[PDB]
Amino acid sequence: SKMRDRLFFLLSKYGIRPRDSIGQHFLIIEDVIEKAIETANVNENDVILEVGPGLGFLTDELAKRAKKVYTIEIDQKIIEILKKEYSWNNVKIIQGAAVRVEWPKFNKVVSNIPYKISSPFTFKLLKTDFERAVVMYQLEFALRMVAKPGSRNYSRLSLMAQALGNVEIVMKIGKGAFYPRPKVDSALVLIEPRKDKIVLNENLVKALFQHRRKTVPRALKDSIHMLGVSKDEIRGIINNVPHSNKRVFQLYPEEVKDIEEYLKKHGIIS
Repeated sequence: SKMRDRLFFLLSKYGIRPRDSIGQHFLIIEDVIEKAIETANVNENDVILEVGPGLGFLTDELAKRAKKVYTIEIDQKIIEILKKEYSWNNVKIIQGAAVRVEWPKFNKVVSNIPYKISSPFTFKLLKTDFERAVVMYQLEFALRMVAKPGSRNYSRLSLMAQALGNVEIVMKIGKGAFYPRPKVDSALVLIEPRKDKIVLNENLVKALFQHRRKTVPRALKDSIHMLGVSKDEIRGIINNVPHSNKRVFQLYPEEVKDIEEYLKKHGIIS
């Protein structure tokens, strides 16, 4: 309520509307912010990466707890409002689409991931030096991140989220803690990066996961006529591929790597 007239006061003070994009809903509750920070263990030493600061509500609490905070927004007026309404020594505003701009060093992330970029973002993040990330996706996206191989909703994301990270869903987050109210719930996600990251070939993984319901022969066979490669040059080679029996939505990162070393050896990916 206090943080919510405090949302409206800025919206009216600056003449901006509920939603610029239909993929943006500000977090507007303090102990979700506090619990996001407490989950991250932000200390005086840390260097933070928020995405989409909105009206500075979560940036405030990060800024008063850490050494340094980098924070990205793409709307030039939002920046103007984070600069006028706040008096930070340590916060560093960056203008851009956070998927395209080059990121700083940071040991941690504490963010509310706008949904329009939940998947580009997460991919970039999982391939970075960070000891901890505490991100707020939607409940569906968060569940896709933690889906188990074989299970219906296993995707390119769930694989690389398993290959390269550990993923608590810390708690569900009521649609009530945002404005405008979202149609659906959100979730809080912890991401420590994996000790033994299983490093995979990207072009392979997309190819396999372009049609993830296909068996890995069919998935490999259909992809490479597309590349420009003759099917005749490749009939024999693929047909001794490991786990040719699996469909792609049933693959462990351990099993994609086996396919990697095989195609590379037998001379396809390289």
